[PDB]
Amino acid sequence: AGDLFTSLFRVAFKAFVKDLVYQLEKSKVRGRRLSLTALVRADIITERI
Amino acid sequence: AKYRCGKCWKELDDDQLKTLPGVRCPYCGYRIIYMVRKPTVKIVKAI
Amino acid sequence: MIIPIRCFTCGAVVADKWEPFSNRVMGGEDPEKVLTELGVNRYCCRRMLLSHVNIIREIIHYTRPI
Amino acid sequence: MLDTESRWAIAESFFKTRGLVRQHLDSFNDFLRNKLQQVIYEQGEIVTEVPGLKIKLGKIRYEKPSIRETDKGPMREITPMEARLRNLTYSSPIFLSMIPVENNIEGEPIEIYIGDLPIMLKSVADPTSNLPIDKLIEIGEDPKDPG
Ligand SMILES: [Zn+2]
Ligand SMILES: [Zn+2]
Repeated sequence: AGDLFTSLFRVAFKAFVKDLVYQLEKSKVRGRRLSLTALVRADIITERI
Repeated sequence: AKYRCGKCWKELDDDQLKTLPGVRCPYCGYRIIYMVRKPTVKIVKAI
Repeated sequence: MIIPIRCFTCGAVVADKWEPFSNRVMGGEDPEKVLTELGVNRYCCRRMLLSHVNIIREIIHYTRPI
Repeated sequence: MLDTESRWAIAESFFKTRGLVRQHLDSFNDFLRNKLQQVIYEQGEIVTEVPGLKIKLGKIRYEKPSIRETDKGPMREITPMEARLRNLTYSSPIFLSMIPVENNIEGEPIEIYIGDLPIMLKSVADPTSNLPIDKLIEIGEDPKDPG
């Protein structure tokens, strides 16, 4: 279980990071000055797991 | 309908007319309730 | 769950001999001597008492509400 | 000399100290203790195409298993029986501390809720792994369940 959850969390965490840069390249460079708490969208790791 | 707030096998009984925001025990706030057995007499064959 | 009323093989009543037998065996007596004193002579009726598991004691803590 | 009873005493001690699902519990406890931090340390830090905007990741921690009642505010702790009865998932929230850096200026660290992690029963993150038999019966659990 630990070995497989390591891979699962590694895959599910880089998709969460990839979503953060997408909302920092476009959402705050053009349009507003945003905070980190708003752009996380925490329900990405949860649904994948 | 007559219900029963389930914290164990038996707790205080509540009925349907008690309207709340959702399903919950009025006395303790627990979120699981159970239907009671109606007092109709049941015939069971003893085989 | 609870002790059967009758032996499965023959129709002898065994449920009323469970409490004396179990009380005396956990008191340190020999099971064979207790069974012979109680009048349980056929091995069909002795397996009824020697293999019963009292599960209702555990189940009364998780009874369905209904 | 070791007779039958001594060797059986050794084996019985093995079974008492370590249960029958130790291969699961050891693996999951090792995961919780090391691999969560290892994954984000091997991630290192988040850098974007903006010249001077990056986030450096900190530590991770998890809470006790809890749920949020349709945004009722605070999270309330639940037991495995309630999760079974209400079709919930027995999981705990995980928080990641991040530092937003704007052109080599570190700024104030912030702790971010990043998701929910399902909890294996009888593991180190399970609050029911330490309860006595009577307290396990009180919350509606089978005392002999191995998890
Ligand atoms: Zn109640
Ligand atoms: Zn018989």
